[PDB]
Amino acid sequence: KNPKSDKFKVKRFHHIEFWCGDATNVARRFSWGLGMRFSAKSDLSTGNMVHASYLLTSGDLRFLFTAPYSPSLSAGEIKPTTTASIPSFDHGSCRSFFSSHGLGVRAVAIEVEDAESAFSISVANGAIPSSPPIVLNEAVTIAEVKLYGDVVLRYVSYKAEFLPGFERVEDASSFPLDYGIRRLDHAVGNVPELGPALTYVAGFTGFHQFAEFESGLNSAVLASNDEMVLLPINEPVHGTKRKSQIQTYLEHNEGAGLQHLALMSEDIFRTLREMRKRSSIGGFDFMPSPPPTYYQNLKKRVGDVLSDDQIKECEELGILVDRDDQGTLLQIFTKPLGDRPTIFIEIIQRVGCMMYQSGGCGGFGKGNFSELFKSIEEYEK
Amino acid sequence: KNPKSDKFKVKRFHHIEFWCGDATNVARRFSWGLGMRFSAKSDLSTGNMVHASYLLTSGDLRFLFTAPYSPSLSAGEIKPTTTASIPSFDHGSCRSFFSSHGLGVRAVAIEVEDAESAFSISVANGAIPSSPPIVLNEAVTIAEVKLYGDVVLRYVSYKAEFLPGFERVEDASSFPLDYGIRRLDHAVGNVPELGPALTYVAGFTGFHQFAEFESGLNSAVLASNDEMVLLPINEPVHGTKRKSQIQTYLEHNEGAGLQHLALMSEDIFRTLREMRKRSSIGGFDFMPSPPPTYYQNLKKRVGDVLSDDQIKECEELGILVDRDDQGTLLQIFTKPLGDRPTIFIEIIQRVGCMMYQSGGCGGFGKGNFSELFKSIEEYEK
Ligand SMILES: Cc1c(C(=O)C2=C(O)CCCC2=O)ccc2c1c(=O)n(CC(=O)NCCOc1ccc3ccc4cccc5ccc1c3c45)c(=O)n2C
Ligand SMILES: Cc1c(C(=O)C2=C(O)CCCC2=O)ccc2c1c(=O)n(CC(=O)NCCOc1ccc3ccc4cccc5ccc1c3c45)c(=O)n2C
Ligand SMILES: [Co+2]
Ligand SMILES: [Co+2]
Repeated sequence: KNPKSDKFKVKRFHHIEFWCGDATNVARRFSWGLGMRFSAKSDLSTGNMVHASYLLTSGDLRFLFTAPYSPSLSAGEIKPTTTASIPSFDHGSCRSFFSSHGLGVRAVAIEVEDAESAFSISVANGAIPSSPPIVLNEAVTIAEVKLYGDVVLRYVSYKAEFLPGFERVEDASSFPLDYGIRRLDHAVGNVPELGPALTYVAGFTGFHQFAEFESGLNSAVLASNDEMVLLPINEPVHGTKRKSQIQTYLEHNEGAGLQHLALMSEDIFRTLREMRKRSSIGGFDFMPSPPPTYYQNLKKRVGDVLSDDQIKECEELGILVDRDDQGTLLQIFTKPLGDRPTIFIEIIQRVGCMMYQSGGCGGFGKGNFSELFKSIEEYEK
Repeated sequence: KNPKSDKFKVKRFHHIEFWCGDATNVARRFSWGLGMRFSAKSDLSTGNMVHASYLLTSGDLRFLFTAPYSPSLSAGEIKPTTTASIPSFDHGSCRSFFSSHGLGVRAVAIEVEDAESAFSISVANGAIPSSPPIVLNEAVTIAEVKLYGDVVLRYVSYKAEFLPGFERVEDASSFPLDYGIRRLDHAVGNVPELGPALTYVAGFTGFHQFAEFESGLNSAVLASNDEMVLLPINEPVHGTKRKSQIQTYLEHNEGAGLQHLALMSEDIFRTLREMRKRSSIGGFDFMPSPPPTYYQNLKKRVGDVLSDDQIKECEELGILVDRDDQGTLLQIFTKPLGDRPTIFIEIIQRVGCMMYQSGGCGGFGKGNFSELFKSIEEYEK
């Protein structure tokens, strides 16, 4: 059931912004590890005396990395005279965020029809305002409300090229890396209490609960009208034999925040071949692979969707498989992206639900918690 | 002239420590960009609840990257019960350093015969103490005094494997990258006033002024007895037509600090081939290459040291060449390592002064300021 109750017109995920200590080093690491091209910049070389911001792209996926300069460079500016390209940026907020949480996502940005109306409707329906609508070069409007923790939901709307004041990157510095990643599928938050978090976000967005089918968590998914903006939220389950990874997250993150980004690949086999080649030479590491019993058990579960060879290809790459009533999910998880056991990445590809493919086809892999446990037991033997 | 006036026995450069916001991302970027292997770690997985520290090595070059965890993880510890492997580490100091200066060098570490005596003699001779001698696992002693700005000179001495509490890295995560870099040749600081900085450091070390032969700077080099520890220091020259890069550094760094690290390569041609291949795929960028007139002028200057082909190889890679009365220097400079126009790297190789090669053979390339200017004028034509 989908009541299509969005209180304003939402289009697609637009970008994800990381708040960093040094944007250059994080952006270069991510570019190589994920196969994303340097696409745009806003920094001292573009006249921005406030923050350094570098944009990476792969298909429609946009990752923005931002760090503050010394406040002394902009000490004579006021908001009316700012050289910042992102007017919501604040030195103190950024330093406080990073000192509290370490490297992580500050903004989950969605494109909307009218960012001013989305902001107004959101706040009228309980959203805590974070940054008011600001019109950039009479061309783009940006506004921000609190999502959870210190993560904001950023609304962006365009009259008619990322943001004004950003410059396209010199193609000598823009190597055309591409490992197959194409868009953000979903963005997942960890909170201490799922109920109040769901009520708050669904309250100001009108997003509905997305249909699904002790492992340490309870979760639910909020979805826009066409179910292409997907925002799962997790809470810990306390008292388990194995400590909840959600609780570990909350401890090391100093509270609620974004847990993982799920990145859709148009060819998850190529993406994982390319990412795994680079794990130990600057890229990203992956979770330990499931035992071979897991891949023998795949024949009975998805043998009508994947051939034996395609199943063997999943086994070589450590890919997990889950199934809905409508489709099939291929997924895999990285180790944490930075020092703290907090944020990580998921690579996914979805099979089925052709109408275009409907959002969320095959679910989110919750069936893989039980399958992994069974598989671990069976391999013990 | 070398009076050999060291007030304590100094051996060689031991390591360089960067203070980071996220050590993982900086270390992975540097590993790929410079061809350094992940060699050791001290972090949550080794029981360190205080800081994440990752060691990269290439030959005898040791780069350490350290970032603080949430203080909450160690809030019950005191110094007698600390799980930090580097007892001088302090959360507040590290966050303050990084917020003030951005990514940069906190510690220039030299190995000495006895770190406790070096500390005591240094402080008796004017050094400002930063961290007192602490004996680690009855095996290593570490002590720190102020060098310039918020950079410390760290003394390390060994009774008889980096530091106790560090663990060797799993060789699955330890890819054997190597682009030819072999050791730290020199480490250069920028200060507002050269005179007082020289008097202070030479005062507590006994290091002597190393012999040499308007560009925006005055410089001098302090050297240990065998001239293998080399510490140049720069001050700006004000009022020049082109603003001093030293003054720009001081402004963007919020004061004095480490300007560049010069890394000796055993094969600078291979090192630059490998580094330039990776510049736009996560590595380091290099300064703009000098015009071809510079390389035509090399025949008259070093045609007795480099063949035409070896000169052409310098031209393909953008390598600079300078000459002393004793030897020849091949050098090249990276663009800044992070967001701010502050710290950068120099790659060097020295030719001549065979006895082993004496320290500082061929100088530091000061002749290349004038040669570059002449070369730029000639290419204008
Ligand atoms: C995240 C996820 C999903 C998922 O998408 C999802 C949604 O979209 C919405 C619905 C709810 C939900 O779940 C589905 C299936 C998953 C997983 C998943 O995450 N996982 C495994 C894991 O645990 N991944 C994170 C691992 O965390 C850590 C990794 C590495 C470390 C290394 C050293 C460490 C040292 C000290 C403490 C540490 C704590 C946590 C550490 C860690 C520590 C899995 O198996 N399935 C099968
Ligand atoms: C450093 C050095 C040595 C050297 O070893 C040395 C010693 O060992 C001890 C004795 C004193 C000394 O000198 C020798 C020769 C050098 C150089 C050297 O450094 N150079 C060129 C340059 O300038 N390298 C740093 C470039 O800084 C910047 C690079 C890139 C940017 C990009 C964007 C920017 C935007 C805005 C502001 C910026 C400010 C500064 C920016 C910058 C800015 C050179 O040519 N020779 C020839
Ligand atoms: Co997911
Ligand atoms: Co130098």
